[PDB]
Amino acid sequence: HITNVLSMLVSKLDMNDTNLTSNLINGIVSIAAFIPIQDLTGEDDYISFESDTLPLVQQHFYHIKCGESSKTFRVDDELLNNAFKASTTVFQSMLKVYVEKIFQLVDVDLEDSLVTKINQTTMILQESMDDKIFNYFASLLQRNFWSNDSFKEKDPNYELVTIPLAALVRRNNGLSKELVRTLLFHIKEQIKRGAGSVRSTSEIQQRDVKLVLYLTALNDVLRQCHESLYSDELITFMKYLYDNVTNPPLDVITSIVIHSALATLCTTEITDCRLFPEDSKIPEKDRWGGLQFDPRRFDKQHLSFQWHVPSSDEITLSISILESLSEYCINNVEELMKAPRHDSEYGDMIQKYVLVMTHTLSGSSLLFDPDFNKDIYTCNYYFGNTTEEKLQNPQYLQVHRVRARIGHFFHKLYVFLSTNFENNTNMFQILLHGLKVWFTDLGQETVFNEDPNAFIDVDFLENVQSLSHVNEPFTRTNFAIRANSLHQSRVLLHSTNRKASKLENLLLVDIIQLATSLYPDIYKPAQGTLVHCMKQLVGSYGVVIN
Amino acid sequence: FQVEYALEAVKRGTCAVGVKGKNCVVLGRRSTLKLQDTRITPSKVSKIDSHVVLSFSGLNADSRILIEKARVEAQSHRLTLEDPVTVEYLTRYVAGVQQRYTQSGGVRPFGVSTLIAGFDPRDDEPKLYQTEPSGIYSSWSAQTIGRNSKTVREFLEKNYDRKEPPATVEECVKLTVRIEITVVKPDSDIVALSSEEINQYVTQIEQEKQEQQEQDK
Amino acid sequence: EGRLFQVEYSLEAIKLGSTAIGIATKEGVVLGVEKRATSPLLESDSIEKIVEIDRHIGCAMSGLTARSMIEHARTAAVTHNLYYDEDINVESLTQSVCDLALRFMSRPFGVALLIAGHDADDGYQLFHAEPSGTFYRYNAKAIGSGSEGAQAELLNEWHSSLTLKEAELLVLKILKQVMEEKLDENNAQLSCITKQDGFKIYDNEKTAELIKELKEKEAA
Amino acid sequence: GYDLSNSVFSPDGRNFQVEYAVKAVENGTTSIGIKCNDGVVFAVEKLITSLLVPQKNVKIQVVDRHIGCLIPDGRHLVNRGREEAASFKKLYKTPIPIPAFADRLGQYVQAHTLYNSVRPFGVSLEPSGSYWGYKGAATGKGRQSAKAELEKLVDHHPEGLSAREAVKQAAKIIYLAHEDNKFELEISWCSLSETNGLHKFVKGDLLQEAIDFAQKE
Amino acid sequence: YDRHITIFSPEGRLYQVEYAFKATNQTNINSLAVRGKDCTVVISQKKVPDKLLDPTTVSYIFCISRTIGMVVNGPIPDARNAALRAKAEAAEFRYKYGYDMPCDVLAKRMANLSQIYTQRAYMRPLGVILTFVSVDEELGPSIYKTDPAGYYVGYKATATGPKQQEITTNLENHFKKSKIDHINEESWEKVVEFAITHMIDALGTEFSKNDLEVGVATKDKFFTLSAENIEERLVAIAEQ
Amino acid sequence: MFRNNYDGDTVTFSPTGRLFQVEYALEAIKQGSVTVGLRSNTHAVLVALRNADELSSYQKKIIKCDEHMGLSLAGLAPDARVLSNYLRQQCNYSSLVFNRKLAVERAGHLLCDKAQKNTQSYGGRPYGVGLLIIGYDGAHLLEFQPSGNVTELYGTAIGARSQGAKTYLERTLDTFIKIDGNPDELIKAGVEAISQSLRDESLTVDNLSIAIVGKDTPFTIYDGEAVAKY
Amino acid sequence: LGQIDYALTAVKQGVTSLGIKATNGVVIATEKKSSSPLAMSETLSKVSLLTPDIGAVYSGMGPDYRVLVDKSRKVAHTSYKRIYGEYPPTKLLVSEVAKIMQEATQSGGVRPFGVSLLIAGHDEFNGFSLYQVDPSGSYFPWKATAIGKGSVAAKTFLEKRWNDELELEDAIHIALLTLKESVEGEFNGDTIELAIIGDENPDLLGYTGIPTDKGPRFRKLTSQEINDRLEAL
Repeated sequence: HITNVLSMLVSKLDMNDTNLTSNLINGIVSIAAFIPIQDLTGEDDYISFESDTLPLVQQHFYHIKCGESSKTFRVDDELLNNAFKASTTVFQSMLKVYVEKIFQLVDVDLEDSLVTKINQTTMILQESMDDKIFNYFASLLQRNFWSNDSFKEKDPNYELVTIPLAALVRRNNGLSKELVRTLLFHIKEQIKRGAGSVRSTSEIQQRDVKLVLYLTALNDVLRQCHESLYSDELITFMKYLYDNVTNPPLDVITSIVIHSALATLCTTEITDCRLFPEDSKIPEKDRWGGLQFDPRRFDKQHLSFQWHVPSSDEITLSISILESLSEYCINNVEELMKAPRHDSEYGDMIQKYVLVMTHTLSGSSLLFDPDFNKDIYTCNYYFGNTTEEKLQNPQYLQVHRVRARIGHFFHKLYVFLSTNFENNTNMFQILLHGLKVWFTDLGQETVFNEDPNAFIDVDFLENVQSLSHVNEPFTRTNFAIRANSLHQSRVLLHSTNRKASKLENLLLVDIIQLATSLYPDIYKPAQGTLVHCMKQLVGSYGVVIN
Repeated sequence: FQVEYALEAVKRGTCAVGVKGKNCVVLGRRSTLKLQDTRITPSKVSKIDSHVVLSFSGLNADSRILIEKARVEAQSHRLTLEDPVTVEYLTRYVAGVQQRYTQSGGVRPFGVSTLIAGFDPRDDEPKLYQTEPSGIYSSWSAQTIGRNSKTVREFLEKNYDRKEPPATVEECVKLTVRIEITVVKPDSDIVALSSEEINQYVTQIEQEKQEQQEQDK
Repeated sequence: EGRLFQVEYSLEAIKLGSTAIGIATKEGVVLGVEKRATSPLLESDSIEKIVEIDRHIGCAMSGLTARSMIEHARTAAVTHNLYYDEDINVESLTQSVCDLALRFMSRPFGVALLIAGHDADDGYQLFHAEPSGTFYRYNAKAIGSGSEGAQAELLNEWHSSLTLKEAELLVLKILKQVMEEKLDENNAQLSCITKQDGFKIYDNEKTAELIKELKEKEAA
Repeated sequence: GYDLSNSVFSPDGRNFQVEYAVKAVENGTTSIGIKCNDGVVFAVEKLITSLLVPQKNVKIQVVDRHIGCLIPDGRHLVNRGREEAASFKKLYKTPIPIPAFADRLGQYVQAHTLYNSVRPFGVSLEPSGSYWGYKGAATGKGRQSAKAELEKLVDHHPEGLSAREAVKQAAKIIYLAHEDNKFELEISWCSLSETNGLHKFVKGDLLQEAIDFAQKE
Repeated sequence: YDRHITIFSPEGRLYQVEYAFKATNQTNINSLAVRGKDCTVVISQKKVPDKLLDPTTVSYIFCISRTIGMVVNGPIPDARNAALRAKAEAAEFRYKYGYDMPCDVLAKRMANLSQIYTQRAYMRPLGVILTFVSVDEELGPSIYKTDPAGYYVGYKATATGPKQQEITTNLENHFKKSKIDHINEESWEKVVEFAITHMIDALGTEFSKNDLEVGVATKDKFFTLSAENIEERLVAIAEQ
Repeated sequence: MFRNNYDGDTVTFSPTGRLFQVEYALEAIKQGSVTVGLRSNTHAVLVALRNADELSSYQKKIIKCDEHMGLSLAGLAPDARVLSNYLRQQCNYSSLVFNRKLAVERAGHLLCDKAQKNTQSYGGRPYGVGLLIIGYDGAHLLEFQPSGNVTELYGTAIGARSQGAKTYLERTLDTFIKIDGNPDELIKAGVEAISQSLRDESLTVDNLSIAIVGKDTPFTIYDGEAVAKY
Repeated sequence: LGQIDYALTAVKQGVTSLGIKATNGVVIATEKKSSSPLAMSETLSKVSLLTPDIGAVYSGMGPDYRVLVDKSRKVAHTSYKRIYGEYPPTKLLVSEVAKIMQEATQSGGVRPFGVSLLIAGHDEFNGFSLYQVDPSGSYFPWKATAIGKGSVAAKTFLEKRWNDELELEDAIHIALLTLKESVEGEFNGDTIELAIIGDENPDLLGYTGIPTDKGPRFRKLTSQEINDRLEAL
């Protein structure tokens, strides 16, 4: 009865009753978390869903609802034919209906929690599939993405489509290349038709379907992993995008490409969370529960998770990208400050360049050593542990030199803004966010660590598969996501407390001066940044009070 | 509930006592603050007309509306029938107004009880009536509405007798309250006592109690 | 499904108030009501649950006196006398009261009443009018507390050959049974409707004499 | 929540009350209208329950001598249309044109979809007040077979159909529509030739001929 | 309550007028309005899938007055209600002030009525767009558009419907190229040809004489073109 | 269990297009007692069968609307009173303005039109009574339901186990349809019909009421010692 | 929280607009938002003349302001004029508008208006005046104020800039600077709507012959004048 019901729930998704859709999505998640989405029919079975599964299901339902129990319902071995052999061949139509329902729901005003739940549903469905069904679903998703009749409203739910797409790249990064290329092409076309040429800093107008592509790129660039060594093409595209677009709502979105590119190449994270691996030794007859109640779920053979570990080439590419972007932004901002102006374009360009600097800082956070001036939890730090290994690698020193140069340039920009743009507010807010990133990203990432993404939510999946008084009745996906979460915690367990240097003291003084401002739009973010810096630094309270 | 809460609001009001005698009716203030002007004070006993007087218990603001309506109705009856209103007619009118206000939802109809006393014109028979929310009106010879009520009613029952009503008015006025007194007499006579007279009555009561204690103790 | 249960809830007037019993004979209609025991200094004359509609029609009630129905009945009788120079039929007045209840049906209005009267068409008549806008002709009827036992007693006792005095004795006996004894002259009130005298309410002396006669009959 | 009251827009921009009214319309008996050359024919199925007089249960109604048309909702709509036609006749001394009558009916029906204090109509002019011109119209329980037959007739007669044959075609289509269930046929006529442009009921020999033609089919 | 009646939400929103904006697209018809130097052209999609329908009686274009025409996007009952109200208002204005009601004044009156609908709780908004076009005595070729939210404004050109964004983008690019506020074509036939060609390019499909509806407003009057006129215009387009 | 979200008011449609309040009002007829209506070619009769207790009278079921028309009711009495008053007013208007006796079919049309208004107003209630109308002479017989439907039947029965009488009439249609000129035999046929609907209950001169109207016979109501099968 | 707070939120979500009162006039300024180049901005006006000496600007829902302007124009003639033969002073007209908004708030079945109004005016015996009317129905006099989206920064700038010796030209300059510091999109003469209550203009009366009749004090700046002023920033 499962698969049939799994169909009836998918086609029943509504565009008016949001609570009904939430209940249906809960049911779909519960079904998907405990079954493998694969065809279990052998080579030559000549069995079909319509002629085998439906008659038995109808007979059993009539027997039960007539007033009898399942004890008196006697069947034969043909039930096994009516089982998976015939019921596992109806997945493709269900997936197509699900994709069209998602593309319909894209243009529906929904709560954030429901959107996150639907994204988790799609990701669990993807990770419960075998290679054939996964390839079919990826092709179907890309085909619907490139040709659809959605995104008509001014407030669309992009993440309902962008997040699953990157999820595909998480499972098979070989799909990343051409898709990414296509995105780039389409982006240029939207720039060619005149998208982003009208400043609407308040909101986003119905002329920027390009944003869709943008967001997709972000998510895709978030999970390319080693499939990025089209590097030069992507760098040239990023420079073209940053020099051809000037719109603050669009600038904020475009500034995340560099963050995704830098973070994907130097973040230790898991990539495989399938319910059953393709080369699994478990027979394809004890898989319809995920081994939830079987001791083999604890086997190391079954739990051979596939991780991502940065290599020398990825680190070198990240360092080169960081240096090139830092030099480009510094030169552009210096040229702008050579001839100051008072129009909106000048401020917008400055804010865009500063945002690019901030995202370059945040993307390569894991490459920074909090104890550079001068542990137990030794995470996967590329340059090593102790102090002898770190000092023997010139890349470590040059990365820290780049960070120091960025801090000095931030101080210079603050001085220029104070001496020339006192009445301005937005540029000061961008600078405050930049200082916050520069102070709170000394080896860990916290700006986007809490935002929803294309990973399975540990809390959600734990709530799905948790039974009290039972010792972890989980699946391979749950164990993999728990291991990833524990690694992330061990990364976000280091202490960044340190003695403030000259640059840190100067930036703290600047933040203190901004905290005692007259505009409420300025000092409140300045107060928050001051609190964050005081948490980061040691002895800053004395300077603050003095 | 609506009537019960109105009665509870009535129970929080100042005590009021009404007594009827052979040829007179006697109708019976909190502690004024140190900065309160008592020269202009609305007396708790309001005369509806020269032969009928009213004494309220409960919310004062809601009682003002009832008093004004009763006065207007009395003047309208005088203008329409050339005859001044009787006690029972006025009591029935007030009860009908209260009963009408109880309906139509009635978050709080009036939250006040009243005592109507006097004499019918061209007659010398005392009339005392008690009106309460829900439009219920009754007749009494000695009634009390307010904080104590039960204790005062028991005192009246054990003291006032329904076999020989007090012939003189002084004994009717000489009532222990444990103060404002208004006396209604036939031929449309209304007299409001002063502070000195009430103080003299209180001193007489105290001296009588002292004499009784001296005799027996 | 759905149905008008507010009307049924209103019709559950067994606990509405004091018992009222009406007995219709060939010589008159007797209405008897229960008098509440109140303070001795209270003027019990102010309690009147038996009201006169007009000379040939009287009414009795079990609930709170507080009114509109009685005023409407009096106005209808006076209007009929003014418009047709005669007395209105008892059933016509009952229908007028029911129409007043209906117009002012999914919600009840007013309280139950026992209307007694006489006219040259149907002799002496007794009707029970309910807050549902309907009425029933009755040969004796009891409402209020203890109405079921009183109605059973009326079923056992009424025999269509009663007289006015026997009707009064039956009313007093049933009131005493409902109130469980000790009913001399202040726990009951009697009234009669006759063709000659019209509508009258018995004074305390006559009621006391009737109670004495009932006690003598019980002693035998 | 959006479907529990009239005149409430769903998040996608729909009024589910009108859709439920359409569902109620789909439960009714079959009604057919055929537009022939200079005339219109109307056909109605009438289910038989038992003791029922076979001749007087007329469901077809006439407006202003030249227009043909939940039974009580339809009766209410027809009465309002008659009032509007009479108003037009009194104002302009000419019979109301069919488009004007249709527009007034549409406005009246759309009026009952603006306020939650009223219920939309449950008759067939759609319950939403929408209407259009048709070469052939079918409503009721067996509407799809009737629509298919009407499309067949339209394809088979590109140059128009005669009224006399249109009556027989309507009878046959009504019988085919009723064939799904397991009844009486009422036919009404309005043509410039056989009726001089006045709505009429076709009975007698022609009714028998139409019934026989339908039975032979 | 805030989801079913026109009152403010805690976020200061009006979740009954936005639903009317959604309801404006129940049909799948795209409309385009442009203005010439002495004329104004409106083109609308005409879809009659049913073979039993009479195509002559299917239309979303109304003649409010002699010089003012309107095209409505949304359900036809609300469209006809708004058309009747607009005609009554125009007649009343002519009777009262002694001269023809301008297009912008009528649009403002209808917008005020829509605002009244949005502010009163017992009245629901109409899911219509009500694009009015005319050739004004003082202004000239004028197009004014309203919405269920009570907002109205004039346009050099406009497009409505589910696929209005591509038409709007093409119009914006064309007007950026031309650097003028109208189409330089003395004859209204050329303006109709330009509008049809623009709609064909935007929608990426061809039209027959039964798939379009055309309304032209000139100084003399506003009139709707017949099917034969549309066919002749399409032939003239195909000739080049 | 099984809570209905679409049976609150009369201005809400069920998702399948039903009106539950109207159906409940229709079922309210079953509360009332049994009424039987016949029709010959020259005469029409009505037979009606409650008593609160042995000391009470019996409810009236037959109401005269004019000298040639009448009705019987089953269900809520006040609704029947309102409908009968409306029908009397309509008959009076027809007799005064045009000096024309109102037709039974027009009376049924008026009743249907009036009853329709209570199913669409909100804040009110549909009628809760069913009616059987009989008219002058040819003779006519109508059955009115609170939903707003009239039938023009030869005979029918409504309320409180009336199915037996209805089945008896369906069986004896051809027998009773042609008793023209003998009203007494038609009355006896109606009496037998109403007896077919009684669960062993007997008929007396206090529980049975009859109505007759035909050619040369004005509307007449028999009650009391007049329903002794004389 | 109730409907009034939600209307205040809606006002806070609207376009800014400003108001500055000097010794010899009042200046009102706002930005017109139309994210559609096909739409024509001239056909829509955000500053409306109430009387020849009293004008108004708004922040919030546009149609509500459009209806309220007509209501205020009608009440300026029905209530005060046609009785005393002259236009009402600013205080009385502001009181009438506040009464209209209060009646809207208190009436059953009607939601409150979602606009906040800045009303500038001049009258004899009172000079120049500037007032703010909230959706609730309460009005407050101001020396310099702002509403809408970027109202906090605008208020801070006005507090740092306003003084007692400010003149009309200085007020216009400060208003232009405040608008420039918070312009959402494009800062030119076609996107700025500015009006001034100042000296009477005899050239706008339309006729000559009556010495006592003076020209209106309300004057709405044209696009060319605004561009010329912006060239001086």
